Amino acid sequence: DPEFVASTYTEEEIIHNLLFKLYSVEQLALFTIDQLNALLFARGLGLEKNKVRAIKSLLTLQTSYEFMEKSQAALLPKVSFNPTNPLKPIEEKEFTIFGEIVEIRSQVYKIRIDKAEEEVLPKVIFYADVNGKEIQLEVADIFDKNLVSTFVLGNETGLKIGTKVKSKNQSYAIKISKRLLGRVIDPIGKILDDSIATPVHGNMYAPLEMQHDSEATRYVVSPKNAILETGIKVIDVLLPIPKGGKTGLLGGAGVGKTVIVQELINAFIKFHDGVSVFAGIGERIREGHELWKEAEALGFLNKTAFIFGQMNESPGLRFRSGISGVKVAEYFRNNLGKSVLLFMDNIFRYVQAGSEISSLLEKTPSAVGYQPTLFSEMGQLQERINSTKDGDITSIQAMYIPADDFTDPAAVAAFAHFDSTIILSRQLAAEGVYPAIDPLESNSKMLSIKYTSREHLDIAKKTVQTLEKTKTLEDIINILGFDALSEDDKKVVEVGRRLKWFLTQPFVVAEKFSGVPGKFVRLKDSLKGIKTILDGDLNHIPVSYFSFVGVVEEIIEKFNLDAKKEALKN
Amino acid sequence: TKDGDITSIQAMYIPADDFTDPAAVAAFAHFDSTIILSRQLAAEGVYPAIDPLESNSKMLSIKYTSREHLDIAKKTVQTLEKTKTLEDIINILGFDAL
Amino acid sequence: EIKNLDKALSRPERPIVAILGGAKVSDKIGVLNNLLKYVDKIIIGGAMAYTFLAAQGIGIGKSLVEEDKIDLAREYLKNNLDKFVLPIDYALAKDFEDVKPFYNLENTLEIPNGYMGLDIGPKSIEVFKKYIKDAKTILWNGPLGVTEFKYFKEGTKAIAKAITELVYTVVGGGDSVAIIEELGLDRRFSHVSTGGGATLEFLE
Amino acid sequence: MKNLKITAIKDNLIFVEGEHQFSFLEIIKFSDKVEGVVLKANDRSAIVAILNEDKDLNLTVGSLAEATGELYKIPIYDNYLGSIINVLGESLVKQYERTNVALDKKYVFTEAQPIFTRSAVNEPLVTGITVVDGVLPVGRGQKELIIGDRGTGKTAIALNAMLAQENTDVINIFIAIGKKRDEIVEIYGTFKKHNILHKSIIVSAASDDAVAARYLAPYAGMAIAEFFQQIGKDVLVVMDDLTNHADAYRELSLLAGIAPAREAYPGDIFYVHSSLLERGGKYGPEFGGGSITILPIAQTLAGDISGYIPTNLISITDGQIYTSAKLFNEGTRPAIDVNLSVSRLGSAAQSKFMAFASSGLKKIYTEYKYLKRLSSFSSKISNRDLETLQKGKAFESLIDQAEYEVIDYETSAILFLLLKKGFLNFYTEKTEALKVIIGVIKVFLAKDVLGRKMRAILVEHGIDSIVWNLYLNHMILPLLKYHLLSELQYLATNREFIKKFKDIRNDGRILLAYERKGYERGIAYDYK
Amino acid sequence: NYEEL
Amino acid sequence: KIISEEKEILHLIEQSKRDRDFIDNFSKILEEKNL
Ligand SMILES: Nc1ncnc2c1ncn2[C@@H]1O[C@H](COP(=O)(O)OP(=O)(O)OP(=O)(O)O)[C@@H](O)[C@H]1O
Ligand SMILES: Nc1ncnc2c1ncn2[C@@H]1O[C@H](COP(=O)(O)OP(=O)(O)O)[C@@H](O)[C@H]1O
Ligand SMILES: [Mg+2]
Ligand SMILES: [Mg+2]
Repeated sequence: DPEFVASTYTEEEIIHNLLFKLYSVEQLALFTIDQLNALLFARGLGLEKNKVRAIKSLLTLQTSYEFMEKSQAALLPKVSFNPTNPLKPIEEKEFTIFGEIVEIRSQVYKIRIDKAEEEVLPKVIFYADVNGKEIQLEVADIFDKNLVSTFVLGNETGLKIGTKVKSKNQSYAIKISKRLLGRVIDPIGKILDDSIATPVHGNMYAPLEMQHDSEATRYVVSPKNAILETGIKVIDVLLPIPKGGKTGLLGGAGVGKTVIVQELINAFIKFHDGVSVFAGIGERIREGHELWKEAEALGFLNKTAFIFGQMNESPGLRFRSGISGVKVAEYFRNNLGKSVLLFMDNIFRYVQAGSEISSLLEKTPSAVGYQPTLFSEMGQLQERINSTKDGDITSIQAMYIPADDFTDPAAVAAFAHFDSTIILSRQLAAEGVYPAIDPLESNSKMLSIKYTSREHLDIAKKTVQTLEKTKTLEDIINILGFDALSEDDKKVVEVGRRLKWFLTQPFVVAEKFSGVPGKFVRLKDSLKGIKTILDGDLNHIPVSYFSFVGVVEEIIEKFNLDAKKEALKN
Repeated sequence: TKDGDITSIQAMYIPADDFTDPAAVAAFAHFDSTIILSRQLAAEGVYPAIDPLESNSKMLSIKYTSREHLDIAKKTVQTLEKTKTLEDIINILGFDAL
Repeated sequence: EIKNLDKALSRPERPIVAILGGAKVSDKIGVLNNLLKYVDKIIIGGAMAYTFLAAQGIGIGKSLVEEDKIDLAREYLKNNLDKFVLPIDYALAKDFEDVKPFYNLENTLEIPNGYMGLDIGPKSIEVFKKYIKDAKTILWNGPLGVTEFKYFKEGTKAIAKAITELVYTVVGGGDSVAIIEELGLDRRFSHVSTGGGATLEFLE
Repeated sequence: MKNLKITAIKDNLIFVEGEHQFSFLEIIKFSDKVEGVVLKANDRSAIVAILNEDKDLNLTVGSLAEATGELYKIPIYDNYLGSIINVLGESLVKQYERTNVALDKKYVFTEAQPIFTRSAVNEPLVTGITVVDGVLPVGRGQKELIIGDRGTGKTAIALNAMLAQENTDVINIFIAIGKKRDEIVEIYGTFKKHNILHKSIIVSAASDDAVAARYLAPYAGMAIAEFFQQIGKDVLVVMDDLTNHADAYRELSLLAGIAPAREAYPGDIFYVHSSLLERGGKYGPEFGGGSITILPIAQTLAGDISGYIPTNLISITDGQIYTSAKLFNEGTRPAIDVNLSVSRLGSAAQSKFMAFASSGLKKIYTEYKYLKRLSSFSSKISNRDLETLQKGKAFESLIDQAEYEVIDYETSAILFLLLKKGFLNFYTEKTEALKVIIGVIKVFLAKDVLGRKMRAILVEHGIDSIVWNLYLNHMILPLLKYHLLSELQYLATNREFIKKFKDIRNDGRILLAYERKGYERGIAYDYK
Repeated sequence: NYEEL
Repeated sequence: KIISEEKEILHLIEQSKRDRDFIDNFSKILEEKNL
């Protein structure tokens, strides 16, 4: 019954389900390069410059059990995910507490309450109306029955002594739904992508409320057991990313974290067919605008929910961006049953905003002037990312380490939660190596036998050993000359050089800088290429051929073509 | 001013030999010429114990001196810096490594 | 005259690329024969392109086709396969009325039900421009889109601009001659044939 | 109209009593000329920091004052250009006369415009420094910190950036926070000498001005910059320097009674700089269509970039230019640390020709620095090592320039291409060959009419390798060869010079004729 | 050949 | 007919391996009974 099965699907749902259509190899041989490239781009496998390789990639993607499952389900009547333990919207109340500002300062305002139908609660929001603009003040300390202290969530311009304020005795709330995808907002829900401020349609949820019946419910979690596929050779081979855990992106300034973040967003939305939430904390306006524009251009904007706590906003507003992003991810998992990949940038700025709020409210600074509640706040942020029967919430968070000081209290707080650390090097980037991930310094907890095979572990261990040994021998080469090495040391050095250069990869997002098309490399292809290189099979090829390629065969083909041209030239 | 010049020569004390002291940082902003004295040089017997690798002068410009003076000063400071770098190599790895 | 249909049909300078714009698969069969044995790389646009898409197995939606020559298209692709460059993106509308177009964002090859193909989309425009850039001869014949509609003639003007901005370009179709006259596309084309059946016979 | 009265005077801070709806940083007026801002306030009292003092008015306990009810607004006047002014707009040193009818009044504490009002930064701001122009690009609308130790040449870099805008349409605003008056006067004279005075404003708050004035100076400067940007202009702003600004704010906060935080700075010391620096960028046509480029300066102590204020300023800005004292000792001018400096924008902030000219300079510099550092210990070096040493030495000789020396964007690109082709390794330690090369290229691109055409082609068109190679092999190389022979005679004896310059046209006769007729060095064609 | 693909 | 029986068997084997290796419900782990 095609009419009946199509009657349960919206037109947009059919448009999406056109992706999971099975193509026979007999048909696939008849396509052209242009159609094959369009199919690959639609399915997120990246461009291919060969015919048979493109057909093989499409067949490998199609022969996967998940793809076949989606294709088989796409020809059946719609089945609705029944939400167990959904997020309940806030309750409908009235403005029950009234008062006015009695003390002013920088970022902190005291409110005296005159007409109250109920006693004020911590963390509730007071709304003030100045020149037709609404300002939110979050409560921090309740001195007595009718006197509280508050800090601004946004801009404090226009507030003065005697400004009337009203409160519903509720914390701040934002409108969440599926319409949040493709829009850019701030932590409190103000529209940031157009001047007319077209509203977001959805229900009002309070991000500070966890809605747990009991504490024991927080222990009904499933420990991480799966590895997310990114398509990046170095990450897949050496630093597997947990699904349902946390990965930190560490480095100085300009190492290239944001490009990796954009690439991972694109790969998760296209290849993994999911929903992405971006939470910028202390996000620069120029970088936010640029990332929004490239999200629109590259085509992953309509499946991404952007929250931007800008760099110029008050510390109270900057602090809430992570919580709002976590709440959006929780809604997208619990209410809709979709796996979410949540991105955070930058965690250091979240810690700094917390320290600023602590210092403003007259609290005794901790060591190095940080807030006494540093570890508590970090845990509060990071403990809501987990993996439950409804789906997975994977987090990939970028951090800035000041002056490479890994013993800074913010970094020490962050490492307590990271499940895999990816450390970028400015020297390696300056050598032109991208994605400029340091393989020796970085490590992942998922590179064990509990999650990977024996072959993967052996390849990773041999690769790390070879890279460390060639790094040791390069100093000897530089000082005493390449002749001073032994016979085995020369082979080790050549294999290590080819391994190091084979790990570089062009991204589909980095086409703006170098103009080179990107590629998507499966885990099996990377493993086979590294296995070929480790054996010394490709030791007769100049090192310059190993840079910025996709698979092991491209180097061989390019070298063969160059040799043919050289033989023809003479 | 046009009535006359006031030339100031001032001595600044560094507490506990800490050149990041707030008073020293405040004073650094006003000196057209800065001459920094070293305790190690004085211990070695160098008098005056002026450290040219830590001092600076804004009068070393083409507006005030000749080209030859600038070149000689720059070459002198460069040679002293290179010698200071090489003294560590001499001290640790011996002299024959140079 | 003979400098294009006869003189220029003997010893073309490689690379050689030809564009055939038409709304009938069974209206240019012979042309293909003489073209495939003369020119290697060919652009195809129009309703016959949708017939080719139906032959390949891709979805077609409510687009006009020619079900008689589906097997003919399969045969012309089986023998020679790395020759033709069919478009990927297709601007679609609900009916024949020239209304604001609608696109298939994901899986641009597939044409969903309730829509018919009339003009190529921006991705097809860009890939056709890329193919045009590396070329030495241009033989335009007919509109790849639907020129008679206001909201479906961007493809023809874009490809004309691409062919004119950058090797010898000419026109070998009556419909191409009409498009040139209505749009001013004689900047690069030396002359147009407007032979109709005569052009087909000279191209056969 | 006065409704407040003074009740105490402590630490130059006035305490005012009265019933008013006080707001943060509200302006309190004590007379026609004297006014202050509110730091803390109550329902019946407030604390005020005086902006300027008047000799006639002597404030005591019991003196009356008026609460204005609005925050500070700076007025814009005709003779701001070519002048030094206060935070209150008074012309300290002026070049023209004031009409006394203000063009506009801007709020100094305006909030930065959101992300939908911005536009992508894609145009080059020409600094005039070869290494900055090529390796560390600065685009129009990008805030780029200049950070380093004392006496390393940060102010010189900023002044070079402002002097390079002599022939462009960018407006310069120089803000001095806690700087000496003689240095400001000397900078004004340098502006006057280089003919960039007619489009430059200096906002001055000397080291013995009121602390509130020093705190408000950058905000007033940025308000003037926003006034100029709102009518579609390009503005370049230099803040010298923000460490003094943070010190002034800390003094204000400690005197007021704000609880100290890390390093005794107030709790919101990051906010007052982030909100200030996020007001710069490039804007779409619907929101002014201009751009504001910011070059803040920061001082470090013994290279310690781990301080609180340097860390904040590094976190806020889009890139950092580090000045090193070790490189200053080594003889480098300017002593810019390439290995530490970063520019997130990259080739996006460069023209196409400049991007093509400087593809792999950073990698070559890094390799050369590594090799040079290890040269004191190693003994054996390969031939590739010799070529790396030659290229690195040529690059160091190329990126060295004198003070207040503006080098054109196209000249820098051409020099980079010459270096990359291997044409700049024959000379060593002389650096007069590079001097005459720069002179010849500048005169060719600035005077010759065909040179002007080539300059335009390079500016707004990205040419490919073949067209540039034709340009180099048909007009640049012959001129350089002839003038190198004519001014460096012994260069002809060099084997490398003869090898590289044996397949270029010998146009010595016509150029010697043009020298005899008196045409300046670089004019190849006078086809009028 | 078609079959080889 | 979309999914072959052989591939369904392989998927069943993989899912059983995953369920054995990582256990979510603690009532699925063998317990020794006191005697
Ligand atoms: N390109 C250059 N060539 C030669 N000398 C230079 C150059 N740039 C700066 N200098 C010199 O360096 C010295 C420092 O100049 P400048 O005022 O820029 O320093 P600064 O880093 O701002 O120092 P301060 O901490 O005193 O403000 C001066 O003597 C100046 O002449
Ligand atoms: N994969 C890559 N390929 C090329 N350039 C890159 C890549 N990743 C980062 N970059 C460079 O990094 C610069 C931007 O730095 P960014 O990504 O903001 O690093 P971070 O966020 O760690 O400071 C760009 O100019 C770009 O050239
Ligand atoms: Mg980043
Ligand atoms: Mg200075």
